[PDB]
Amino acid sequence: GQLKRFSLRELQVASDNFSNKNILGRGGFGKVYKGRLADGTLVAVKRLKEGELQFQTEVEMISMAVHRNLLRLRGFCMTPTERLLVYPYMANGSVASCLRERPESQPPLDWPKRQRIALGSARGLAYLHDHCDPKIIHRDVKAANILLDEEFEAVVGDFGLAKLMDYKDTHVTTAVRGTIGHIAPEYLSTGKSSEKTDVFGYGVMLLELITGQRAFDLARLANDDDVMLLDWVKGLLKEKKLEALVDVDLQGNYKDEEVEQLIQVALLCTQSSPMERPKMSEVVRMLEGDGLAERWE
Ligand SMILES: Nc1ncnc2c1ncn2[C@@H]1O[C@H](COP(=O)(O)OP(=O)(O)NP(=O)(O)O)[C@@H](O)[C@H]1O
Repeated sequence: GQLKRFSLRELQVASDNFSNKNILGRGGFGKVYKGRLADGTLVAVKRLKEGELQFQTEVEMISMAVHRNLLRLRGFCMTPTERLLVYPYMANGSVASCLRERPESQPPLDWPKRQRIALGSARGLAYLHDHCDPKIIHRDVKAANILLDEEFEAVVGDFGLAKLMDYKDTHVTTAVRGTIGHIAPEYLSTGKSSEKTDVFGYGVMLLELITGQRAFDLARLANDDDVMLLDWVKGLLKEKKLEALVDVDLQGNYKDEEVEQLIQVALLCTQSSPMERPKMSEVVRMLEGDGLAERWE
């Protein structure tokens, strides 16, 4: 059949009565917990703690959107109290973590793994926008929200802010949330989200993969550096040298032209004009080889 009906308790224990040394982090609608299941499976679970109904959309999503580069929901928990969402635990955690951390001294993401990540994730997003009945606007595209499987393939996760369109091509009016780093200018400006605001987010996601930096960082301010990742990088055209901009942890890897390629893509996706941004399928194409050299003026 599919779609697992769970009973709070039989997942309090799976989370070892939940809290404490089981917190992968404070989520968007509560907290994320790593538990097991009776048979064996590592799951991560979302717990809610106090309008919304944001829950029921994340639940019947499964029934409208499935794809190997999209986190598949394992199951949920209702209860006339608070509610829960259970996704597979992801072997290698977020792209954020793998860049932001790591533990003891675990290794960094090499450049070709970063290229795969950009590709799969765009593939997952392209599918959301183009091959789903109501189109699905994700609304939280960022490195923290791209998860990695055991083979380090990207899966797009956390569908907390996802919206179902229809409403033709444009527009989904709804209040601005997420963090400052990944919000499109028109979005904050006009309170409207759309596929092109995902594109912007995805293009900032790439800047993170390439630089290793957060999108909005006071530590850069602590210097004479831009608080805004995009701004910082555009310290490219001027001050020559990727080198300084490219993630220090890479040294060994990448060929100049490799990175320049991804950057152009990131740049194309974060243009202030939504109309000139690529569609994600165009993005995939370019990651796939088709039509980047001329995409710009
Ligand atoms: N299925 C999963 N497997 C492994 N780790 C997960 C899973 N789901 C979420 N996480 C982790 O939960 C931690 C918190 O992420 P999350 O709280 O969902 O993002 P967020 O709070 O909404 N945005 P941000 O503040 O930028 O982290 C992350 O560091 C993820 O690594």
